Amino acid sequence: DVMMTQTPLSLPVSLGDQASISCRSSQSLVHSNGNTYLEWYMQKPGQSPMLLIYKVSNRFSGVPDRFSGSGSGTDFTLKISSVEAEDLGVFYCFQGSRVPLTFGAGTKLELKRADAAPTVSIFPPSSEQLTSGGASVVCFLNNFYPKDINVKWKIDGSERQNGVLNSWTDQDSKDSTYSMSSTLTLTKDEYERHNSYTCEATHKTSTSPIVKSFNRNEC
Amino acid sequence: QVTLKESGPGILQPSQTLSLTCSFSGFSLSTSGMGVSWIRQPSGKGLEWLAHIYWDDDKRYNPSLKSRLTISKDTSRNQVFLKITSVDTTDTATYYCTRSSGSIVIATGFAYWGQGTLVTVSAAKTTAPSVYPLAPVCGDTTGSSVTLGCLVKGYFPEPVTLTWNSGSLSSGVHTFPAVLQSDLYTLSSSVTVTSSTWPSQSITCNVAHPASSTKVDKKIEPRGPT
Repeated sequence: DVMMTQTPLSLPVSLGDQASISCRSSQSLVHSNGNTYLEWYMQKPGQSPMLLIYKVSNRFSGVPDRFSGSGSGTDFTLKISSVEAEDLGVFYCFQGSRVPLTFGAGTKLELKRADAAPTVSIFPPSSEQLTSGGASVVCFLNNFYPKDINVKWKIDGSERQNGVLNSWTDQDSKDSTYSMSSTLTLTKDEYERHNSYTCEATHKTSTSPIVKSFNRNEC
Repeated sequence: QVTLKESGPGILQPSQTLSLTCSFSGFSLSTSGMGVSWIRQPSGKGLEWLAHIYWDDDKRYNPSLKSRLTISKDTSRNQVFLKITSVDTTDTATYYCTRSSGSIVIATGFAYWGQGTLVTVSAAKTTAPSVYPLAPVCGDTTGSSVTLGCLVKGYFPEPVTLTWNSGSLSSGVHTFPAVLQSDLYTLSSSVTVTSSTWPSQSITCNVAHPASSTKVDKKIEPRGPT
């Protein structure tokens, strides 16, 4: 298959900025005829993809002159000369030369804002869940920027990796932040075998980590 | 002017046959240069092209699914079909149908797309959510605002809907996308309210799982020492 690679996979943008995304294919896209079939589609959340640019450099009918495409053979670029809000979403390059037809994995154009530290909240298992045999410890890490964050669970000062389920929101519409939920699921028995529970966040807003911890027995 | 609409069952078990329909308007399938492709997107992930059928009933498939795929047409009825045999878990996706530019040579220019239909393939049985209230640590934090939570664990299928105080507690709320724990789904939600609000007033998490006709209310209540 032809392998479309896009760079970067995420692009933080301020409204008004110029934006450039590259698409490198694994092999030349020139046909038996001289015309190349390299396209750029875009997709907004909850919506279907939309065609933007075709034959490397040609805008689809009704696609603003801010959307510019250029390149040949193996490296391609898409340019947006002044990013507007409606431009935010995911961009895919696409080849229709050889079967199977393939898309790149996408480039998420996202909104830039000032760094923010996450508001971390840790939650012990509910007594209702314990009664049923399970023990979930949940950690909310809310309203942070940039979206790059890392979560570490520690039990009695020892790192725990297994049984951890993470979930991340989409960038918020009003405050441009991101939030994350991280759940550590144990058996009730394992939960009770230990005391100290710590959710640890590492995020560029501080050299020192934000941690929330609780101790099972004494509260 | 040009519209496309996809339809089919939203849930199948592994090994079953998925039969999808693309119903369209604004162009006809029996004119030169017209083509209809099926493309799918797993949640979060990228698009994957599946099959293309031409104005002249010429066809083209993804070789990586070829033995399971059959693209078909009812030009009279404005209907394009796809048949996928032996469904497995990884056939879980939104399936789109789309017509090409409409000029002459067709593997490109997908300008018009349907809405997409969600097909989920699972061997899981319908399961009501377990809903647990998440009270702040059994401690004494003195902050101006307080964060509470609600854990919705072990349900099939999606969706669940989650409100607070019957939708009348709306802001300070982060409700996270479901994640799939072992055939079963789980999600959580947080609220941040003022400390003068809670526990002084009632905050309850409201969870509906339509598919199983369940509604659960779970009042967040201060923890005890045990």
